[PDB]
Amino acid sequence: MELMMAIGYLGLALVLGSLVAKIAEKLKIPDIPLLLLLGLIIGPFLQIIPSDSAMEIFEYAGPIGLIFILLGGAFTMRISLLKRVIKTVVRLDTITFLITLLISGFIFNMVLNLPYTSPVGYLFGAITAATDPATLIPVFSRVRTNPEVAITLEAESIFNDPLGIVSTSVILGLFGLFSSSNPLIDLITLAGGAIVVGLLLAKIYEKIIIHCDFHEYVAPLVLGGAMLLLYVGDDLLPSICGYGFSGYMAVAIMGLYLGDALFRADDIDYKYIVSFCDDLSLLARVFIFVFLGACIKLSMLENYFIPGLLVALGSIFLARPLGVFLGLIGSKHSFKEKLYFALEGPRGVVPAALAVTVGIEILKNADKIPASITKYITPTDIAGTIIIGTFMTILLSVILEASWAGMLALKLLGEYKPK
Amino acid sequence: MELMMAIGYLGLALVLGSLVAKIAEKLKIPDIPLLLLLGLIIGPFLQIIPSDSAMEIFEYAGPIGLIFILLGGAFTMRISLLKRVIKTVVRLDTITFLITLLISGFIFNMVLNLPYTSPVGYLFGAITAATDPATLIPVFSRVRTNPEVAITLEAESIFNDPLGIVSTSVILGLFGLFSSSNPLIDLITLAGGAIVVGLLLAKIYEKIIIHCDFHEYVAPLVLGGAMLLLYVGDDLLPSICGYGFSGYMAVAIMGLYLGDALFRADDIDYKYIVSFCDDLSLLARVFIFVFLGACIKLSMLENYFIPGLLVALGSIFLARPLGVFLGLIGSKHSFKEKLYFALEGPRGVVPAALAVTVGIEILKNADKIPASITKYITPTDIAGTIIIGTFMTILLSVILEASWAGMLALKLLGEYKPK
Repeated sequence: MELMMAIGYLGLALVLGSLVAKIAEKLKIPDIPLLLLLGLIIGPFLQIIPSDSAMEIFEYAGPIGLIFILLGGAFTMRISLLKRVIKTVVRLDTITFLITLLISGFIFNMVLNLPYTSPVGYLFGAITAATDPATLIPVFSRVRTNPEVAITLEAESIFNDPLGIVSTSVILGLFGLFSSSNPLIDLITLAGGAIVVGLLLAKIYEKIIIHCDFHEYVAPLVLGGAMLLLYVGDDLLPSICGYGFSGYMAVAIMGLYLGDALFRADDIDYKYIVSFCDDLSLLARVFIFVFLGACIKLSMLENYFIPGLLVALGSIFLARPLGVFLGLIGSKHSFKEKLYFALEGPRGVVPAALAVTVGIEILKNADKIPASITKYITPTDIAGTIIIGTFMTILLSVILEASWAGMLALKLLGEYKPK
Repeated sequence: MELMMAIGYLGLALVLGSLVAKIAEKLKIPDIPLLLLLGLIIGPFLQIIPSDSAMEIFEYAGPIGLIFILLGGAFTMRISLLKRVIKTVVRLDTITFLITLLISGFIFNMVLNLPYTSPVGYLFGAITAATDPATLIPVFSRVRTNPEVAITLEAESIFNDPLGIVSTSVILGLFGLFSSSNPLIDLITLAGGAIVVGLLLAKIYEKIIIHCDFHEYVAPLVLGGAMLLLYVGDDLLPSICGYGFSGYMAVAIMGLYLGDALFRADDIDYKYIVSFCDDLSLLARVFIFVFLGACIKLSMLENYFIPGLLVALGSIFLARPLGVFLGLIGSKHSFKEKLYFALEGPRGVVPAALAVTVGIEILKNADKIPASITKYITPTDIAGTIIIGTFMTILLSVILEASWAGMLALKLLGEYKPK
């Protein structure tokens, strides 16, 4: 665990990563594939980090990294704003999200030939359903859409954030359950709890900021404040109850409300935040993608390469696209938004940790207690697949979206000519 | 080691600390005493953290924290610039520094009544001699001196940085030695090595930055690059040789050269760096002072309260002031610079870690192997004292300097009337 090694490797990551990111900025190309390639080079190719070690580092670093990008993603944008294309945004985001997860459960189960009740398939499907913004919707969205869509993508992103947790709970229930007591209270408690206290601080922050003085001192407040939300949510309240409120959704809600409350007010106290959050959110994303890669255990992969690839294509081309086409149908229009609903595959911040976290949770405790469910299916490959599918999942979703985003941003000027 | 607790406590530190720092900015008062008071409140008073735990966290966090403030301190200023009052600055900084350490060795030994050859006293004296800038010379120096003195204070700060390490080596030699092989190569190897590679990157950085493109991407480069310097210096090269170059002096030299090389060139690529480094350097200093406090083991303190207090007064009033008065004597002038040489007691970033690091190193390995030197003196109190003396040391040096800095900045306009 030698510290000097940790700061050394972290140093190499910052030095090489900053340079590569800058080259990308002067190259137009989007970060993510370059981040993954770097992850391979310092990963399998040069053998600079193994699986066990990568996962061990990630157990500590990941929550810190995740708090960074969630905070960075929130501040790089706003709210109020969101309420005009919003009917489509909420119906499509919520209803199409649940349907996509359902689609994910079924194909993943069938391709393996494993039983439908079996939970591994439904987990894989659950991972596909989750979106993640923060790595790519905010990074391309620095520059305009300018219509509806940027706000929605943010909303979709965050909207899931209340969804990804719900999906994780569902996956926990059916793949066997550590606790069978609630299939419903946990949904309430996490979302509702995160909403209440998040609004509590956003309101508190709203008043305290407007009355005075920090300005500048507002940054430690949320960064420590967000930190407390995790401690209260996933450690303190489960300890004192088994009753927790999560934390992640709670900080998401706080950022969502607070950004709007700040922006809504106007005045001198807004410029600076966009640049600061963009710079901050960059280091974490570079580090997270590579560290997300290194967290996975070393040797994944040979057996489940083909299925995960096949599962991925179903999510990108069938589940995603059917979702948008069957979730927007009442639109105008068109041929620009419904297609956007399709192609999904942006999330990768949530499900990633959850994929790996579930992987260690079931695989390690397997010998000690694997709820005796889906053992002979056999899971060994469930844990293995999820990670590649998400990898593959990021790469192809990220690569394709990055390649056609400009074409789908301007090329689709809606051809609306009113005179 | 539960992560959620770590990010939770860290979160509380950021939230409360940012607010307190902002209040201070709107209050004029200087951070440091407030940081120490907070450290007490979450320390002994409320029992939020113990010694063992605080030191355990500090072993990991401290090198990360130390890299932050060293980098922040460098960028908040420049170089080239330093070369006009510089004769006084180098003679006073170097020659008065060694003399101060010598003074520290003697009084500390005598007050205990322990033997002069005995190394514990010379360690205590060594700790007094070390200065540390970064926490208070840069923080007050955001606003002008405007003469000579700000540049010197920076130089004194950094100049020691090559000195604090030398002092630590000297302390290691005489308080018993793990290795008796070199009392001279280590001085060369650390300083010389840090100089060479530091200049290597500063030159490399100088060319690569001027030719292109990062701008913004220069921040990861040094932050990872600085990280590698620690790994190469205090882990890799000692492992592959027993031959190390430190790292800290090396990153200090790199920052010193690079800041000047960047500033010397001029052009659009300088604004932004001052604000960025100031903001970055703040979080670390708040966290470092409180975390420096929490690193020390719980129960220090009752036996050696009085001596450390007495040792402190000798350093502040006798060793410091004799040093400046006997180190400047050839000045003009006057009654404004010689007095500044006196009052010392600003350092607290280096000796702190070194104080605690030596404390664990000798106290823990004592039963296993305490080089059998100064055991019956007895050390138990050496380790205990150093920490309080440095605490006391920061508080009184920081409090007094902060109180009279304005008076000594303008009140001493040199009364120079040339016509």
